Amino acid sequence: MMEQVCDVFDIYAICACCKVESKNEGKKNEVFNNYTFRGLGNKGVLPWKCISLDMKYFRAVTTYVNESKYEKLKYKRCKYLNKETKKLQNVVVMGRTNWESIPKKFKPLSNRINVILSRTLKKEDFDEDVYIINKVEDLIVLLGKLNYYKCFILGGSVVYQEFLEKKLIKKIYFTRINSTYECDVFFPEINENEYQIISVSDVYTSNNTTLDFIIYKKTNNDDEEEDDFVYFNFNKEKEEKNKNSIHPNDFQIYNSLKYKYHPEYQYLNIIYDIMMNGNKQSDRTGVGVLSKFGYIMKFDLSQYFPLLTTKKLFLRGIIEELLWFIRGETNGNTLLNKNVRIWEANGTREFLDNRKLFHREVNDLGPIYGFQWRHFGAEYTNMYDNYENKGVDQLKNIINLIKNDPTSRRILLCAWNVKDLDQMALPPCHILCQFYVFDGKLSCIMYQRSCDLGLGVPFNIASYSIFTHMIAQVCNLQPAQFIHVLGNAHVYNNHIDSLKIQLNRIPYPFPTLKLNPDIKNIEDFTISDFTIQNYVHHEKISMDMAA
Amino acid sequence: MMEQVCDVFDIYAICACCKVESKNEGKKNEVFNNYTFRGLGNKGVLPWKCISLDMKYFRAVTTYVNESKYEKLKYKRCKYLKLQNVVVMGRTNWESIPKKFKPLSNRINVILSRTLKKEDFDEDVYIINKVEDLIVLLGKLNYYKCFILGGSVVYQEFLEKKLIKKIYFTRINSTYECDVFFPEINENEYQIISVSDVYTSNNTTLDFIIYKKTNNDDEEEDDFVYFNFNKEKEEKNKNSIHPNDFQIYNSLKYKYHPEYQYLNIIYDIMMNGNKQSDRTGVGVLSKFGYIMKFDLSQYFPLLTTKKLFLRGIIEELLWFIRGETNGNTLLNKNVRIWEANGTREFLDNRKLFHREVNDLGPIYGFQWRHFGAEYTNMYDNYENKGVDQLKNIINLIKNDPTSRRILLCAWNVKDLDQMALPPCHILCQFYVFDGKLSCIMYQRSCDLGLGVPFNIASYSIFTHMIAQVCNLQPAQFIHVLGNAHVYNNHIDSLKIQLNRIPYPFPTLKLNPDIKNIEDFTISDFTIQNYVHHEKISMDMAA
Ligand SMILES: NC(=O)C1=CN([C@@H]2O[C@H](COP(=O)(O)OP(=O)(O)OC[C@H]3O[C@@H](n4cnc5c(N)ncnc54)[C@H](OP(=O)(O)O)[C@@H]3O)[C@@H](O)[C@H]2O)C=CC1
Ligand SMILES: NC(=O)C1=CN([C@@H]2O[C@H](COP(=O)(O)OP(=O)(O)OC[C@H]3O[C@@H](n4cnc5c(N)ncnc54)[C@H](OP(=O)(O)O)[C@@H]3O)[C@@H](O)[C@H]2O)C=CC1
Ligand SMILES: O=c1ccn([C@H]2C[C@H](O)[C@@H](COP(=O)(O)O)O2)c(=O)[nH]1
Ligand SMILES: O=c1ccn([C@H]2C[C@H](O)[C@@H](COP(=O)(O)O)O2)c(=O)[nH]1
Ligand SMILES: CCc1nc(N)nc(N)c1-c1ccc(Cl)cc1
Ligand SMILES: CCc1nc(N)nc(N)c1-c1ccc(Cl)cc1
Repeated sequence: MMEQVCDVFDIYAICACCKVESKNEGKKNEVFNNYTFRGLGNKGVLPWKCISLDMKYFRAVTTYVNESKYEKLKYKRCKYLNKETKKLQNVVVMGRTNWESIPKKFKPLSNRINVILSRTLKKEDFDEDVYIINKVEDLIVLLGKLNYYKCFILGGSVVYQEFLEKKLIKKIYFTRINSTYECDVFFPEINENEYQIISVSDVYTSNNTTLDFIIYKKTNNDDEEEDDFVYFNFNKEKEEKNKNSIHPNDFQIYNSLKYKYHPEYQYLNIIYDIMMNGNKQSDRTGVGVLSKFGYIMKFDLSQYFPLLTTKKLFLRGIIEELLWFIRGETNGNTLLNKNVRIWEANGTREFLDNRKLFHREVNDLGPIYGFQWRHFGAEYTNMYDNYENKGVDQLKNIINLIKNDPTSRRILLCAWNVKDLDQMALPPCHILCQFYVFDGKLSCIMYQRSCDLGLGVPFNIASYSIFTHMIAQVCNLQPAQFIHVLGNAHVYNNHIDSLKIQLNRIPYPFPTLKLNPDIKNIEDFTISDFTIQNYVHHEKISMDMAA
Repeated sequence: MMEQVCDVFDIYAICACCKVESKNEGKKNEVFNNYTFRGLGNKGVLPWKCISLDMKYFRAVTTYVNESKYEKLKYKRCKYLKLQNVVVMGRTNWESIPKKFKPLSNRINVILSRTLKKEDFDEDVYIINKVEDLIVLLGKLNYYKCFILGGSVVYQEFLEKKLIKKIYFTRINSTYECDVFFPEINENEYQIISVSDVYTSNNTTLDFIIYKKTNNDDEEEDDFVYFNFNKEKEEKNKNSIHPNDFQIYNSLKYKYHPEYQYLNIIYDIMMNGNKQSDRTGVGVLSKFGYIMKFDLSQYFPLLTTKKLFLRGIIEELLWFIRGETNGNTLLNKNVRIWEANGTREFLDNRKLFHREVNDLGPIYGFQWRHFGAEYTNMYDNYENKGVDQLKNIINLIKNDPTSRRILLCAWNVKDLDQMALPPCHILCQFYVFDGKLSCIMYQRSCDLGLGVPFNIASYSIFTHMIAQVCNLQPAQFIHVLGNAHVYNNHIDSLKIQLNRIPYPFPTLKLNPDIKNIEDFTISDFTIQNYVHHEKISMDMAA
């Protein structure tokens, strides 16, 4: 073989990039890609004030060392140099401009061997314990003479540019700051053919912005308790049911990722599990699906708003549906007048007649969600009736229980009214919501009996995450977790090709949801009280590509 | 000497033991322990006809080899004195193996004996005269691992001479006639390191456990550490629960036994649960949202780390099916599950001043058979009133098996205040695929210590019942927990329970003649081969 310099001396690059203030030349239908995150700095300093989580991450990565692994690292390097043979520390290299941006109390960077690249400055110009080098090659010379774990290139742009340039980077620890700031310096555009993403972290919120961490890798080129594992799997199937009908070769990017910790993967992995292990069934006359039974997803609303990023989604419609529910409405015309067609097909003359609702007016969806939420138990008449003080106002009741009896285990909202089922345009999919309160934080579990993974679920996750935010707010609580329990989870065969494409896309840090803070009652929300900020997503996809 | 013979030459023991019958009692024991499983053979052959899974397991283990790991041992071995494994058995044992299957293929067969014509068999079939002579035969061969296949006499000698590093023990959870037994294993000398998943093979459940002698690439490895840079150092309640008390639990490497889905939740709630003085002043540790799945086709999930009785919960189930709400019916059968919820004082505090004692209101049974009807009293005739959900789900399962609307719901929002108390088991949803029925039950409130164990058994039984009257085979029972909690008063008992190793699960047998959900009677249910640890009082309050 022919050892590569970056491999022998373990040279890595670590950075943090925000989005750049681009000029809206006429289309807000912005096209997003990895290059969306490229802002490095502005006016000699970072573009942002303080994002402490990234600092913590930066410090942890650049200071972490594994002494037990060094003995191996040393041998490799000496062998490479043909020179067969104080806590261990990592080396950090940075441009002069980067060095000058660091506050005096933080330089030199603690527990790290600091190296600075410069031409205009010499060792005499520095009081600190640091190594000065005037050219990339000197670093390689220095590294061959030092005892260190790993080497991290900290920037700036010029420094990144030349290192990536000479392919002296083994991996790029890239922090994606999902917010926009003014920038004058940028990270070099990464050659998609020279570097591939191999891992994505969980998403977090720090100093009013979400962010995640991804890793780019450079293109290709007791043991007795380990056998017990092999024995215990003596009775496993070599393959997966639909493997031959799906072909893993199609999920190259998806399978090539080592660490998939981004929350969106809970959704993506379920899609994958169903495609590979789902049972073939025939739900509605003709149409076919792949199905599984029993899944659970958890989204941390305090850290992000889980709006899928591997495809484009709009929320105006589902928000109006939600306000429609809250108003206790069952009149489909209200949504149609706002150009929301979610329920249009379930309210036609033909659809109603086939549900045996011959005496139901067009678009009168019957005692569905809204009616059940505000009047469960009342006798449904028509969509124009005034059901004031009729039935059980569940909504009002759960809000009251959350405010005065937070530890109660009976805080549930249920739409599955067994008596009214046949009067509904169709039985509800979202059976119930149960709330949980701890230390001023509100969590919600929603049980879905039937789940269309390809089309519905994406919207369903958003609907209830927003609802949890709304309920938390009017009860003076902070949103915590939104827990989605899936009963019959299916993938329509018509969606397969589209989901294959989606599964090979890498998620972007999630966006955030902002609610007008003045709203103190669940019934006072209007469409303009909701704001989805920093939504970065891939190209929209039609689940079924029929034409 | 830091390590001895067994560790040096890697000598393992592999066996399969069934339970033994006694001319004293039938199939019901009083006390159970690891020695419960000790049946090795009967009249020169195995106690049982055929258990193909154990045969498959035995074969897979005795033949498996990892050549890229050999020299690691070879080095250590010599530094003391197609790669295959070595198998040692007694003559009597060798005599039982059939001709066509003898000698054991792909393995180095050795026969410990005293009177064997070493010239009557090929040289590929080694023979030793004494236990301590095997160490000599190993120092000359190229083998990966050495497996002692018995028999009883052989095991005994090897165990006494402490030449056993590990014991791959198959627990056959059924009884047979035996005349030979496995030597009682000294717990002080050996400890269970791993327990597999539970299986059913040839009409018996069994699992595999591993005994261990008490000794008393990197690229993405660092990346793993970086992604955990924000993870909490210690566990929320470490100090209060003290993980050191769970030595056995923590000492187990592989915990694949289904009972661990339950046990792990207990552990997770203890270690990470949120302290909440929820109700009555009584404290609890709570978490939100868990899911357990049990394979009813392979076993009945009746907890074995403690003793559980089922007559009570079966009668409750039949009571639900009859659509009853009369607490007295149960009390007169000494089923007191609902007694506290039906007293004058409890009803009055529920504001049910006009409700008769033990008249629980429109609860489970009423909703199951009459959802929507107007509840009057527990004695009224409700025939043809309200929606009969039970009848409907059964018809849906039979006539429209792929329906995604097969739900049985007890949470009738309109009747909640009229019930002695709102249902904990909100609903059941069914799934039918390839002649198999699965069930999901969503529980809003879960008392991990007392309730959940019974809840699991209760709905597993119900799944079997529905499946049978629909001519389907039961598949999975899926348990979804909402507010999952451990009462503080149960903590010490659960600590004890968490350190007990599960036994292979029992099986449930229903009278096969019952084909209508309403025709079941208490005598139609039987639990078989229930092996369990001694009962535990969750509330140790004397
Ligand atoms: N968010 C993030 O992850 C990062 C943000 N930044 C930001 O970007 C800005 C700095 O980036 P940038 O302007 O490109 O400056 P750099 O930090 O990259 O420094 C460039 C300078 O360093 C020296 N240098 C670089 N290469 C060599 C070489 N081969 N030989 C000798 N000397 C060399 C020279 O200094 P000299 O003049 O002495 O000759 C040169 O002018 C700051 O605003 C900073 O806050 C930077 C890195 C990461
Ligand atoms: N379920 C399971 O996992 C197992 C079941 N079994 C069952 O148990 C029965 C066999 O056990 P068992 O009756 O004890 O007979 P064994 O298989 O243990 O063989 C005993 C005989 O082997 C030779 N032998 C054993 N130890 C020594 C020694 N130290 N030195 C010299 N020779 C030795 C002697 O034969 P010789 O007469 O030539 O002197 C001795 O009489 C069978 O019915 C079999 O099916 C056995 C093992 C495992
Ligand atoms: O909010 C919703 C509403 C519907 N569906 C899907 C699930 C099923 O694919 C179909 C409804 O069919 P039934 O389960 O009612 O048969 O719509 C969702 O995923 N989310
Ligand atoms: O079948 C049952 C019935 C009750 N409980 C428990 C859960 C709660 O600890 C208590 C009911 O109290 P509330 O959740 O209603 O407050 O009983 C179970 O675990 N299983
Ligand atoms: C804490 C910011 C930060 N986060 C990440 N992920 N990478 C980096 N390279 C830096 C960084 C930028 C400039 C200097 Cl001068 C030092 C470090
Ligand atoms: C397949 C039975 C089996 N299963 C297990 N788990 N262990 C064993 N030691 C044997 C066994 C019994 C008698 C002979 Cl002669 C050979 C092997």
